[PDB]
This record gives sequence, structure tokens and C-alpha cells, in this order.
Amino acid sequence: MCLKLNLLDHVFANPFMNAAGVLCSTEEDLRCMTASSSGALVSKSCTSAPRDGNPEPRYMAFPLGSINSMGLPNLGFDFYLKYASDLHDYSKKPLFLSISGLSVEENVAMVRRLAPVAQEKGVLLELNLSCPNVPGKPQVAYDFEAMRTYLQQVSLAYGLPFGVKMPPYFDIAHFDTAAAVLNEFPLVKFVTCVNSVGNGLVIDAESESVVIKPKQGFGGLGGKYILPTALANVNAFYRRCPDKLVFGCGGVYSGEDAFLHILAGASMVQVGTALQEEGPGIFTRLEDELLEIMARKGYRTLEEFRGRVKTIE
Amino acid sequence: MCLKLNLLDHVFANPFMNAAGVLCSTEEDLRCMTASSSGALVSKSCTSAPRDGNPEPRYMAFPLGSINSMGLPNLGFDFYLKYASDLHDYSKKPLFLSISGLSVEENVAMVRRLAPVAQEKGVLLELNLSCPNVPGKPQVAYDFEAMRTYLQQVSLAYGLPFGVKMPPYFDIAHFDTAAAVLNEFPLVKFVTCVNSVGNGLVIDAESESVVIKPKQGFGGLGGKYILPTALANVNAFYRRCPDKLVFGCGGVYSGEDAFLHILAGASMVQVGTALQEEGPGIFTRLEDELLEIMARKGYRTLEEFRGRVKTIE
Ligand SMILES: Cc1cc2nc3c(=O)[nH]c(=O)nc-3n(C[C@H](O)[C@H](O)[C@H](O)COP(=O)(O)O)c2cc1C
Ligand SMILES: Cc1cc2nc3c(=O)[nH]c(=O)nc-3n(C[C@H](O)[C@H](O)[C@H](O)COP(=O)(O)O)c2cc1C
Ligand SMILES: O=C(O)c1[nH]c(=O)[nH]c(=O)c1Cl
Ligand SMILES: O=C(O)c1[nH]c(=O)[nH]c(=O)c1Cl
Repeated sequence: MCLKLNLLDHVFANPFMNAAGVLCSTEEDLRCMTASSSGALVSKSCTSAPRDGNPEPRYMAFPLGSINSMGLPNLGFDFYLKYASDLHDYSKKPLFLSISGLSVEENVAMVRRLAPVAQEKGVLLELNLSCPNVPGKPQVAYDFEAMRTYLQQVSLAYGLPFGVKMPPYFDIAHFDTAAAVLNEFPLVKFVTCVNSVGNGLVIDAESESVVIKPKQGFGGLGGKYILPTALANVNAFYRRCPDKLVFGCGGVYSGEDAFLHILAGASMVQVGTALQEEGPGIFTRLEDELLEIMARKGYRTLEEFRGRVKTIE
Repeated sequence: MCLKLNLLDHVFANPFMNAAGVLCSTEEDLRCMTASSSGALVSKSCTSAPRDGNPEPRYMAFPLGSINSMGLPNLGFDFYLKYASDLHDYSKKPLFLSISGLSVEENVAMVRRLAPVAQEKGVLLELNLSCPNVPGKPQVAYDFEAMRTYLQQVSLAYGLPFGVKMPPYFDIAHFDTAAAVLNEFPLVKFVTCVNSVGNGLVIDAESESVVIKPKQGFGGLGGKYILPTALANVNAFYRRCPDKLVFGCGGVYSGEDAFLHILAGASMVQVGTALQEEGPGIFTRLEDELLEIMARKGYRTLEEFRGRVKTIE
């Protein structure tokens, strides 16, 4: 029985990795994720220049999940590029680098510099088209013309296989249109579904207050709140992008939740809120728990059940 | 201390009502909702002609909420209009009638016949712009040009105060645009936030199967999954539509959940999934619970705290 995968010309011990943004902003965080049992890791979404992000409190967690408006705090592209070029031990596991420029121009400037490092070292680009937490900057992937422009310009400037981090959609016509946009771009080899469910609002009854300071308390939701939304978008894109990989993200706390993602079509399975709350020991637990489910069902590999969710009638 | 309030030139005993679609399809249902301790009721969204709806199983509930793809099954507008005109006891509580035509023309046809009964009896119109479950008919209010056309045509045909059932939005630009569209129409006097979070997907691990039959398992989500999204929308619209009422719907299971909706800005509070699961006895419990929270905090009235959610700095 086996959790190994081979995709995008890399080998993975298992499908689990962090979700972008969680346990991946500093050199310390990246070494920690590397030292963990995860199959891979992804760096914090970066901008050309360092950012402090939004004021605190900007993340909070609860039984059912998390709310965040971090504001894209990061050490800047130069640092994550250096990590990829000089510091990361690729003998341990594959590295993804998340880029989240605030304009098409900033993304193109970054990917131009990334390309030689991707060629040399095999770092993989995840292009973030879904941040929901920087004031005055709606999600790029909710404007399909903007999305197309970003992908055209990035494809042209980068010229190498990459993937995209997508927001959740909630309308079949939006699935149809977004997947069709993506399918215009052959270099988009993977689609990560989903970013946080945007602009929710958690309120504390005792204090009568919102629980995060930025944006009058509005922030992206993760965790148990979003699992069926996540599974829906995984499956929607799995069905609509038969020539691409889909990576699942949203609501993973157990091997069973990972199993659902995989049934829905996920290749890699990313872990955000639960990893933030539990720490990197979660990866051994998720591995054991997925293996257990597979043993009980007689499944020997992930491809025996990936995308094999049954519909009724 | 009593929870009674006045809104829309009607008196209500308390702010509680069913969510449209739940316990409101048949004469029996509507008599039961009338007999309950809810402050008001709303009928099942109706079409000009009767509809059987989508195939079964089409609703399923779980500890964290529900998924449904009912497909607008209803007895037909003639039945709901006759209920409003001839059967409902207005001495017990106000009645809202929900219309959900599948085209602008269908909605106009219904509201032209509703108008005289609204003038005579005081039944209130809730225009449903957010059904996520009829194949090929995406949510009207996710197309702002379409939403504008519907609201121009209904306002012209109806000529009387009405309200609108909105989908959840997840992007600040969408809140800004949607509220500005609503604010173009002075006859829109209430905004109900939210309909189900569209097109989620629940999968059962043991069977490896989706749990509802229509649309390959995709359906709208209600219940605990959606409370922070519902609160966000209620507050977003409460902030942006200062001359309209906001009715809250989504994730209400307790008096505390109702207290948060009201803090976010809700005037009425609708109960879907929890009502479907618990039955109409839920209304006495919610009232007892909300009163108890009010007492412990020293609130005498709902107005003292409606919309008075605190932000940080
Ligand atoms: C603290 C925090 C930071 C995040 N930062 C990023 C990020 O930099 N880039 C990104 O694509 N998504 C980011 N996300 C979104 C997560 O990658 C993930 O898509 C989302 O939390 C849903 O997964 P979950 O339910 O496991 O939390 C962040 C989430 C959290 C909670
Ligand atoms: C079985 C079912 C039927 C529904 N039918 C309607 C409907 O006819 N019209 C409508 O506007 N909303 C309908 N909804 C949405 C609910 O009114 C409500 O907006 C949603 O369920 C979220 O509230 P909740 O979290 O309390 O369930 C329906 C929901 C369910 C569960
Ligand atoms: O605020 C963040 O930093 C953040 N938070 C999110 O939930 N998703 C994102 O893509 C980002 Cl970039
Ligand atoms: O499928 C339904 O009938 C239904 N279900 C919902 O969750 N919202 C609606 O507006 C409708 Cl009309």
C-alpha cells in the first residue's frame, strides 16, 4: 500500500503539503515544513518587495475553522527566490513557490527572474489569482478578462509549466467560464482549488465585536466551514480540465477529508487551517489515517480511486 | 420584556420566521408555520405553473448543515396567491410570498396578479434572485445587468414595496456593485441575505458517492457551514443600504446565532436548515434564548443593538 505519486516530472512520497501561507513565510518555517513528513511544501505568496501585512489581530481560529486578513505579509521575492536557488534541499521533497503580485506587471517581473531557477532546480510556480484580503484589490480570478490577461502575460514571460491558485466559485456558469479560461493555456498544468472563502465575518457574542482588525472584520474563511465548497470546486475543475492536474485545498483535518478530496479528483492535498492549528505533526497523522481508509477498502494506490466519486443514477 | 417590532407597516411579535422553502410548500405546511410561535412566515418560492422539482434524494442534512438541490418544486403561483388572498389568517402574523420565476417575463406576470392581493391583504413580496439549483438557470443576482432588468421590470409591474432574496457574495467589489444596483430601486424596502451557498458538494466516504441525485451531487449549502458568510453579507448590505431593511438568513440554530445576525444589522431573522431539522418548536426555543442573552446584557429592545457590531480600532 502506497501514497507515492509522480507528477509534473517530480516524485512525491505522499500527496500532503501545506497550503500557501501556512508555516512557510520564514527560512525557519520552510526548514520546518521540509523536516516534516509532508510530500511537498509551498512558500508564502510573495510580492516583489517585502510586506508587513495588515494590522493584528489578523488571524483567528475556532472549532469550525479560521478567518484571516493577513494582508500578504512576506519577506519579498528576493528571499523566496534565494531559498529556492540556494537553500532548499530538493533531496528531501519538491518545492513550490507562490507568487502573488498586486498587478500583472509585478507578476511578470517576478516570473522572469524565477524562470532560470525553475529550469536549474525544478522549483514549481503556483500563481496566486485569488487573494481576498488586500483592500481595493478584488480577486483577480473573479474578473475573467483580468484572469486571461494575467495568464497570457505570465505564460509569455515564464514559458514553463506552472499552476494557479483559484478562489472558490458558487455558480455552474462560473465553473464553466473559469475552466474554459484555464484550458486556453497549455502551460497551466495544475489548478489548486481552493483559496479561502472570501470576506466572511466572525462576530464574538460576548464582546459584540468582530475578531480581526483589518477590513472591519471581514476576512477569508478556512477549515470545516469550507469542505463541501472545496470538494465542489475540486470536482468541477477535475471534470472540466481533463488535461490538467487539480490540487485540493480546503477543510482537510483528517485522512477521511483527504480521501474525499482525492475521490473528487485531487492529486496533491494541501492543509491550511488544520496545519496552522495542529502543527506539522499533522502530516504523519493524515498519512496513517488515509492509509487506514485505503486498507479497509482494498485500495493499494491513489490512482485506484482518484476522481472516482460516484454520482446517483 | 417582549420581542415585538414594527416593520414595513406591519407588526411582528418577534423577529423570527422560516426561511423560504422550509416548512412552507403546502397548505398544511403554511397552517403549521402560522400555528407556530414565529413572528412571520414566507411561502415556498413559486413559479407560474406547478413544478415537481428535481429527482430524489434532493435534500440531505448533517451535523454541520444541509445540501439541497430541490429544483423549485412548488404548487404553483395560483395556489400561493389563493393562500394569501383567502386562507391566511393575518390576525396571527404577517405573510411574505416568495416568487421565483425562471425569466423576467414570468416574474412580471406573477407580480401583476399579486399586486391587488398585496393592496387588499398586505401580503409582502420577497423576490427570489438567487436560486442555485435549476439546471441552466444561474443565480440572477450574480449577473448584475440581469438583476437590474429584473428589478426595473418588477418595480414597474408591481408598483408596491417589496424585498429581494440575495445570494451570498464573497468579494468587496461585488458587495459595492450589488448594493448600488439595489439602491437604484426605492420600492426595494428589504434585502434578505442569504440564500444557500451555491453549488457545494457533499461526498460520503463509505459509499464513495455524492449524497444528492441532481446535478451530479452539486447543491446549495445551509446551516453551520454558512454562518460567517451570512453575517458578512447581512452586515455588508446593512452598511451599504442605509434606507432599506436587511433580513438575516443563514446558520441560525440558537438565540445566540440570532443575536449575532441582529448585531450585524438584521431586522428579521429567518431559520432554514435548523427548522427543517428540529421542527417548528424551534421558534419558542430561539425566542427564549434571545431573550435570555438580552437580559444578561441589559438590552431591553432589539433596536438598542441592531447593527451595533463593534470593529477593532
Ligand atoms: C494564515 C493564512 C494565510 C494564507 N496565506 C495564503 C497565501 O499566502 N497564499 C495563498 O494562496 N493562500 C493563502 N491562504 C489560503 C490557504 O492557502 C487555503 O487556500 C485556505 O486557508 C483554505 O484551506 P484550509 O481550509 O485548509 O484552511 C492562507 C490562509 C491562512 C489561514
Ligand atoms: C430544502 C430547502 C429549500 C429551500 N427553498 C428555497 C426557496 O424556495 N426559496 C428561497 O429563497 N430559498 C430557499 N432555500 C434557502 C433558504 O431559504 C435559506 O436561504 C438557506 O437555507 C440558508 O439558511 P439556513 O442556513 O438557515 O438553512 C431553501 C433551503 C432549503 C434547505
Ligand atoms: O492575506 C493573505 O496573506 C492571504 N490570505 C488568504 O486567505 N489567501 C491569500 O491568498 C492570501 Cl495572499
Ligand atoms: O432548489 C430550491 O428549490 C431552492 N433551494 C435553495 O437553496 N434556494 C432556492 O432559492 C431554491 Cl428555489
